[PDB]
Amino acid sequence: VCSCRLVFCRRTELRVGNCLIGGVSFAYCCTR
Amino acid sequence: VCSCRLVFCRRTELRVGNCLIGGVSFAYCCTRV
Repeated sequence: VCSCRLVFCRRTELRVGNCLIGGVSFAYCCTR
Repeated sequence: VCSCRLVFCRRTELRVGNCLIGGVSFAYCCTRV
């Protein structure tokens, strides 16, 4: 499962890419 | 729930922004809940 997070991904997650929502950029974070 | 989809969201989803993965843009598509 993947989520856009404002700052860092979770310990259990890898930073797979980026999101752009309403002008704000997010880490795109997925569990492996 | 939100999903990163090439080109189109599903009819159950609203396009809220964009993903960028591996140099590629995707629509970021969310269901209401």
